[PDB]
Amino acid sequence: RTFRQVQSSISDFYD
Amino acid sequence: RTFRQVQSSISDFYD
Amino acid sequence: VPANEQISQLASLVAASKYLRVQCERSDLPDDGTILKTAVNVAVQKGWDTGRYQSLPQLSENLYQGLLKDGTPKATQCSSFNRTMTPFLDAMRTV
Amino acid sequence: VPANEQISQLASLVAASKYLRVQCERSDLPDDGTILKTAVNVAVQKGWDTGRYQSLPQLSENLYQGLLKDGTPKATQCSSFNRTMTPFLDAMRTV
Repeated sequence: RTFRQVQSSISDFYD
Repeated sequence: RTFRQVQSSISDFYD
Repeated sequence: VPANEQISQLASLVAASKYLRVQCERSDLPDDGTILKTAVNVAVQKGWDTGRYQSLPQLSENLYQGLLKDGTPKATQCSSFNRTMTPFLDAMRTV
Repeated sequence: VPANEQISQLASLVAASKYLRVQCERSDLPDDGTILKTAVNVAVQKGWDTGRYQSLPQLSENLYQGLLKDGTPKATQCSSFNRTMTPFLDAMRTV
């Protein structure tokens, strides 16, 4: 699950 | 050829 | 810049933007009405008579369906539109 | 916001932008170096120490290859990234 990892990380960033 | 028609028209527009 | 070509052109921009939204998954692009609004705003920026744009919505939707059965692959249509559509899509950002 | 997570996050933005460029045919997006520049600019906007970003380029490229063999379809990854990436891609516009 690279995508889930990556989409999660992007989410983190945009807080 | 809708695409060619459409890409052409877009080209026209942006002059 | 004759009215009927004004309409072909604008409808092409509308149809390609919908193509982007749906075929290329440009989930950042808005609904068909905002897309039509932009095109109209854009013709006004050019001082064009938008009172003649009766057929525009329908031609747009007709060009969109033409694109879906055009047989040029989607990867290709998307590379093309993603690049040429940028000023229009910037326009959409303020509506 | 610890350095290693700063790197995961930025590399995720870099990898997703490359994914956009190539898998989603975002032909409007620039080269990998400008993409890296943006991420670095973005960490600076946050007052982050970019002197610790040695691994960033490689992790980015490693996350990109992970995405290509991730098995989530492309239609899905593209809908997701096209929507979440918008502020980053706006950032790229000035570099």
